[PDB]
Amino acid sequence: EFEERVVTINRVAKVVKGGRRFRFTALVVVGDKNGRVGFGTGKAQEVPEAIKKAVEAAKKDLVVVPRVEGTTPHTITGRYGSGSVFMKPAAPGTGVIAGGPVRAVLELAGITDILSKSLGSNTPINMVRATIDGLQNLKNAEDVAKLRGKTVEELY
Amino acid sequence: PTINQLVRKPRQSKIKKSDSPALNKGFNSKKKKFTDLNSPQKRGVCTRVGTMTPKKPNSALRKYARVRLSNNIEINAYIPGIGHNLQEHSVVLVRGGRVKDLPGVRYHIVRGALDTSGVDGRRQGRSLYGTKKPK
Amino acid sequence: TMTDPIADMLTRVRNANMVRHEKLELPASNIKKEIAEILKSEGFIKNVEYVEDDKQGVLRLFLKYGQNDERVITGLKRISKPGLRVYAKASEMPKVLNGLGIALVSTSEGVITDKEARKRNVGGEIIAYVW
Amino acid sequence: NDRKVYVGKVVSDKMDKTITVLVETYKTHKLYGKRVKYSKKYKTHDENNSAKLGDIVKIQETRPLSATKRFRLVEIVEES
Amino acid sequence: AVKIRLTRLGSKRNPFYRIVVADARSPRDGRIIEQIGTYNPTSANAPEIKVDEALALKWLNDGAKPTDTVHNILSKEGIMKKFDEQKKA
Amino acid sequence: RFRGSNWKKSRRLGISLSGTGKELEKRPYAPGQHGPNQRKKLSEYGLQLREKQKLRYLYGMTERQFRNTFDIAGKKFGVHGENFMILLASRLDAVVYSLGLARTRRQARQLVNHGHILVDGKRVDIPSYSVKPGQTISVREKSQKLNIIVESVEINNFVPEYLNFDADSLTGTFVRLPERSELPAEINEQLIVEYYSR
RNA sequence: CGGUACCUAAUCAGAAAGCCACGGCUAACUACGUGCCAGCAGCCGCGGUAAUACGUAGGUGGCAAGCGUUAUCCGGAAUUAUUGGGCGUAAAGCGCGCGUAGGCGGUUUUUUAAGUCUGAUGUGAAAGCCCACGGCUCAACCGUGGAGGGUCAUUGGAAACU
RNA sequence: UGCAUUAGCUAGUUGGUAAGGUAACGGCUUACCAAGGCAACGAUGCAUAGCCGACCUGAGAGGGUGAUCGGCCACACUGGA
Repeated sequence: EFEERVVTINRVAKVVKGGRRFRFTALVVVGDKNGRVGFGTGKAQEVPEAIKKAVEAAKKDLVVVPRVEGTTPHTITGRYGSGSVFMKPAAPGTGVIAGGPVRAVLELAGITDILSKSLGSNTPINMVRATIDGLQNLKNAEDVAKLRGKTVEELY
Repeated sequence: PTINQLVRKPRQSKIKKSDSPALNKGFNSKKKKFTDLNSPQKRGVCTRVGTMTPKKPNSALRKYARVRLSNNIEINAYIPGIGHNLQEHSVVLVRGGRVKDLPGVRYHIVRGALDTSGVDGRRQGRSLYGTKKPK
Repeated sequence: TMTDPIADMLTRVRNANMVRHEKLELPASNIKKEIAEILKSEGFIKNVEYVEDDKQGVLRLFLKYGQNDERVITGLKRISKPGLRVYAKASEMPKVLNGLGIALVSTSEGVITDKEARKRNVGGEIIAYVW
Repeated sequence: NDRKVYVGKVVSDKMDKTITVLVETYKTHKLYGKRVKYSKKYKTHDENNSAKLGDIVKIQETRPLSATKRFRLVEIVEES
Repeated sequence: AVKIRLTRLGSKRNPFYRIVVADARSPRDGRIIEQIGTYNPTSANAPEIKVDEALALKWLNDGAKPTDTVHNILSKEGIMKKFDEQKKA
Repeated sequence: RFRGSNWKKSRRLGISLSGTGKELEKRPYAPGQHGPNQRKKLSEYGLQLREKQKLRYLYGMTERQFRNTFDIAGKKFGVHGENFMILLASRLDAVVYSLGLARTRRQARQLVNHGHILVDGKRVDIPSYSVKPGQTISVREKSQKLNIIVESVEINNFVPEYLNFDADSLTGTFVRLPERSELPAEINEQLIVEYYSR
C-alpha cells in the first residue's frame, strides 16, 4: 500500500501584460512501510491530481532503502543542495519526533526508532530531497560483505 | 579556521543588546552613579501627557506620557486603556512592552497600580486596566 | 611540503574511485605499505601489491567492486593531521556506520584495527572511518 | 622525605650564583583537546656555580634560601 | 576539646542525628573530624543506635572526651562498656 | 480534580465512560451552538492533545499528576506509552469507580477521604497513594453499607485483572499489576506519549 | 511547640476558583454599536456604515487558586559554526609585495616509551550526581547499600607515529 | 575577567655580600658590588569582581547563578599604633 502524505497547497501568479494564472501545485511523499520509498509533485490545479499525478510521479521512482529491521541500522544523515537531514537510531518505545519533510520519508517506511536534526534549509523541496538522497545512500551489512567479499557474520 | 590559531585567538561569543534600556538601571542617589538591577517595573512620575500618531498607515491617536523614573531618565511611555487619571504629576508605575508602529515610545504604563486607578468600562479585559473582578 | 601522507594517499584513492578505476598504486614506507595491508587483510580491494622502485616504490591497489558496476569503498577520511593528533579509548570505541565500517588503531602494539583492538584492550591513534 | 626534583636547562646565570633554568611542557585547551607547548621557568639556586651553558640541569626544590632561591642543584650533564 | 556530639538532619520537627566527634570550636553543624554513627532516639520505641565503636578506642585514649549526653548512651547501649575493659589496659 | 456530572461528558470529549451511554437522546454530533457546521479537525499534534484529552478527562486528575507519572515511565524502560498506564492503573483511583462502591467514582472517592474506606489497614486518606499490589484493599467496618457501597458490587462484578475482591465486607487483594491488555481501547494509550514529546 | 497536631461523634450537599483570545499561526463565534474613530497589535494586520480582529454580551477553550503582564538566564539556534561557519559577484585578500617573530613544513632506516595507549591499587567532594530500598498519608521533603570514578596520584611497560 | 584606542616595566628594584629574627626564610631593612632583573607568551597599568564546592540548563563538547546551602578568605564609623 503506497502510503500517502501531502505537504501543501499552492497558488502561482504569472504576472504578464494580461492576467495571472491560478495553478494549484503540490508535492507529496509516497512510501510503503517496507523500505521502498518514493516522493512526487506536479504543476497541477486539481487537489485530486495534486495527489494523483504526484502519486503517479512517485511511482516513477520508488527508491530502495535497505532496512536492517527495528530501526534504521546506522547513525546517518542527508544531503541535497542547501538542505540536509540527520537520523540517529534509538529505542522503539519513544513516539516518533520529527517534522514536515524530515518525518515524511521516515514515517512512510515503518521504522519508528530514529532521530531528526533537520539542518540546512527550510525549503521543503531540497529538504525532502536530502531526506531522500541521504536515505537512498543507505546500505545493509550482508550486501557490503558480499561486495567487499568477506562473509556476513564476520563484521562484528 | 585553524585549531592552531584558535588557541592563538579563541571563539569569543557575541553579545546581545537587550530591549528596554530604562528598566535595567538604578541610581546611586548618594554618589550620583548608576546601579543595574533589572526591575519588572520602576515607578516614576508624569511630566507631560499627550498622544501620538502612528506613522504606519494604521490611523489613531495613541496616548503616551513623558515619565521620569526613579533613576531620573525621561521616557515616552504608552498609556494603555481609554480613560485615565493622568492629567499631570501622577506618581505612576511603568512596565516595559513596546507598542509597535510608533517610533521612540517603547514603554507601557501600568494601569491601576501606583497613583492611577485603571479604566472603568471594561468587561472582557477586566484583570488588566485596574478593574476588580465583579461580585 | 605536504604534511599528511596517509590522507593525500587516501584521497587519491577516492580521486580515482569517483571515475571508476580498477588499478592504482601509492608510495611506500615502513607504515604505509603495512597500512595498505590492513585494507587487503579485510580484503576491500582485489589485492594490494608489491613495492618495487628505489625510494617509496609503487604498491598497487586493484580496486574491487560489486557486480552492479558499483564501488565498495564509501567514505575515505583520515581524522588525524599535523596539528591535530587524535586518540581513542578502548572502552568507548564506536563502530563505523554502527557496525558497517572499520576503524584502525595505531600504537606500539603493531598498527591494529577495530576488531584487533576491541579484544586487545588497547586504544591508540585512530585514522580512518571507512565504510 | 625528599622534595620536588624537577628538571630544566639554563637561560641566564645571574651575577654571583643565581642560575635560571628553563622548564617547558605541553598544555591543552580542554575545549579543543589540542595541546600546545608552553614554558615556565623555575629559578634554582646554584650552590657553587656548577651549571653551565647548554646544561640540561635537573634541580631539586627547597624552602627559600632567598627571595627567588626555591630550588637547589643535584644534576648537571653537559655544556656547549 | 575534640568531642562527640549530635549533628542532626531531617525535615520539620523531626531530627536525624548522625554523631560526629570533632572540636568544640566548630559550630554544631560545622566541619567535622569523624562521623562515626547515627542516633535517632525520637522513634516510637527504639533509639536506633548504630555505632562503629572501633574508633572510640583511638580518640578517647588520646584527646577526645564524651560530653554529658553522648557520654551516657555509651553507658546505655554499651559502647563505653566495651571501652570499660579497653580503658582497663 | 474533576468533580462534575458525566451525562454531557460522554458527548463532550472523545469518551469519558459515564455509564452505559448518554449520547443517544439528542443529536450526538456536539453539545451545541457550532457543531453541525463545517466540521474541522485539528492537527496530529492536537490529536495527541485530543488523545491526551480522552485520558486526562477520563482519569480525572490534573496535570503534573497525569504528567509527573510520565517521567517515572522513563524510569521503567519498557514501552513508554503503556508502562505509563500500568503505574496509572496501580492506584486507588481504580477502586472508587470500577469495583462498584457508588453509581460513579465521586461518591466513593469521597468515601476514602472521610476515612470510610481504609485500605491496607488503618487509614489511607488519599487516592494519590499508589496501591502497591499485595496490600489488602479493605472497607471500613463502621461504614459497611449505604445506598451506594454494596449496591454496585451486585451490578458490576469482575473487579479487574490483578485485583480480586470479596463480599467479606467487600475487601480486595490487588494481587499484582495488570498489563496494557487490561487497559481499555476507549482511549488509545499509545497516542498520549507524543503530545508529551511535542 | 501544645492540648496545637490526631481520634470520636453531631452537621448542611454546607460557605470556595479566576483569567486571555475566539482573524492565520492556535483547538475556543456570533449579534449591537463602531466608521482608520474609539481602540486592539507576538509577525502578517482589523476598524473608511455589512469588523468573526475594536468596544459591547451568551457559548466554548486552554487549567486550575490561579490567570495575565513586565523584566531577567537557557534551549529552540551549529547568528561564534573544535565538535558543527565563510572570504569571485552577498559580509568577509591591504594595492601589491619583500620580509622580523611566530606557526606549519619532502622522503626513507635504528635508540627513548617522554606525548600516545593500556594494566595493579589509592582514587576525586556534602544537599547537587548511577542504580535499588528506607522515611515521609500520597507527596512535598530527608537517610541507607555498593556503585566510585571509568578523569588525579602512587605505580610497570610497549615504538609504528611525534 | 577584559583593554596595546595600556609596550618598554622595575632601581632595595635585579642577583649576591655581612647584622638582625622569625615557629623559620631572605632585598625584609641596613653598608657593598654589576646594571641587572621584568618583559608583545602583553610585564606594567587601567577597569571590573571575594573564591570554590554547589545551583542551572545543555545530546556530549559544557559553560551562565550564589538569595540559596556548605568550605575557605576579608570586615566590624574611618585611619593609624
